Amino acid sequence: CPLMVKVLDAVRGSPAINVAVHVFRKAADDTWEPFASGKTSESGELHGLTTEEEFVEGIYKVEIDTKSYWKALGISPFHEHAEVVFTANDSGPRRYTIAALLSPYSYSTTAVVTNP
Amino acid sequence: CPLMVKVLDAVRGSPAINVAVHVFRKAADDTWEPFASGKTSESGELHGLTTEEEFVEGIYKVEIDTKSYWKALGISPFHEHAEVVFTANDSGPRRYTIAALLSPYSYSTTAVVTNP
Amino acid sequence: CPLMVKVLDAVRGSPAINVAVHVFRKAADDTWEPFASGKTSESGELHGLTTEEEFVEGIYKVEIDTKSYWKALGISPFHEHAEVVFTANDSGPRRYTIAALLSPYSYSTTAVVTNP
Amino acid sequence: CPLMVKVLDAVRGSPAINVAVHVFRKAADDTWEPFASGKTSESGELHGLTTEEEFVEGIYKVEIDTKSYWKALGISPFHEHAEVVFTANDSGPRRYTIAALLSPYSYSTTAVVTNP
Ligand SMILES: Cc1ccc(C)c(OCCCC(C)(C)C(=O)O)c1
Ligand SMILES: Cc1ccc(C)c(OCCCC(C)(C)C(=O)O)c1
Ligand code: NA
Ligand code: NA
Repeated sequence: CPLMVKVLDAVRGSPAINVAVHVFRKAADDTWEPFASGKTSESGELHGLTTEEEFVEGIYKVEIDTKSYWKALGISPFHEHAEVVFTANDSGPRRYTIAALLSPYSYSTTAVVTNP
Repeated sequence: CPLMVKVLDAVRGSPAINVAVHVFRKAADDTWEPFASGKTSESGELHGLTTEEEFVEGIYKVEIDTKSYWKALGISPFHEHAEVVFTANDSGPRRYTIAALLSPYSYSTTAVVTNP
Repeated sequence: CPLMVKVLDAVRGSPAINVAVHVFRKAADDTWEPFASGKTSESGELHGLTTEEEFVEGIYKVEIDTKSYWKALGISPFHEHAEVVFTANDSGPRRYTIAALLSPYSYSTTAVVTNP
Repeated sequence: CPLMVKVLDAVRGSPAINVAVHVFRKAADDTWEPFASGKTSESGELHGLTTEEEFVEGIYKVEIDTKSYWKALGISPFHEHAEVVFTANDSGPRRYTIAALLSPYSYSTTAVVTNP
């Protein structure tokens, strides 16, 4: 699994379950092309977005749909979503974990990048 | 001031100085139109972005050019830039402070929304 | 002002108002001795804690009574309190800002250390 | 595993490896008694601190030795350590994950609490 996303909830002290995630890759014409999407499991984790073959060099945007997550829980949050934009695989294939920690008026993100 | 941006550096323990910040407003056709921009001051702050009359309800995106910031300090960064995407809502308090805390592989953002 | 504390609320998107803050200095016998304390203002800030003459090099601990803060808002919190433990060093810049961002199961803190 | 600790590094985009962790439990006399300690693995994780039997009701302090971690990498950090202080197992046994994200002048912590 070359790209994985994990999301925690800072209000409940739990995984953030059923969070929609959309990944885009910047195209030659500088627009964002849809690349992969899915939703986090009971453990807050989203596996299986892509494959080593398809996950080529590029600029990627991981959009985490925080608003829909909070509204589904009955909360009115500040942000529309949380974005993480980065160049990937520029020095050969790596494995990326994108982690986010959510609050209604705040979020944090970090990346773990490892070499297989 | 209806909209203020403040950026801090978690590696140096300082304001993030001379960081470029672009604000966009979402247009009816869902494209992002330029709205305001500037560079953070010696205190990491960017004031004067807009006025009450110009800052109407809507979806806004604040793009912080973190990559240039780190490169100017000789640090290899992960992100292309940081985004903060939010709805401005007249019901709520009048003044928005968007704060961001920068690290090379991570970032945190929060909103401080208050009445004078 | 050589030492300032600022506290924000990630659930409400506001300053954290009326939060008790205790500062301790580490004594030669490794116990923590009271040094200064106060309550955050309506802007989430606590000024006037100490003076240049009193704030000598050493190890300090800033305790923020997060549990009382959340309970006063009717929110069930995880932590007993938040701590920030650091060395004051005269080599470095003169002014220390300790900032904390509070959620019920999480918190973030950073230091902004600058010269006037 | 009723108590686990995970630590990431925001500068390197990696697990924080070989981080010393000390856990204390508040005693009847209000002093902090040593409870368990260990260090994070190659994956940034610390398992095996305690057992369901020994991990009784109490106020616990998880001290993460961030200074020793950064100094071992040649960096002079701001904080002495990162503390997480909380009441545990007050409503029966739970499983706690304590996560931290480290930068030289900043850290973040969150907790995941689950019911077995
Ligand atoms: C303290 C903090 C700040 C910011 C973020 C994004 C955090 O993310 C959760 C990391 C979870 C992890 C370690 C990847 C895991 O579950 O194995 C944590
Ligand atoms: C601990 C932490 C984590 C993440 C962020 C974004 C933080 O914001 C900095 C707040 C600075 C403030 C209060 C807006 C000011 O200087 O006026 C703080
Ligand atoms: Na290349
Ligand atoms: Na009980």
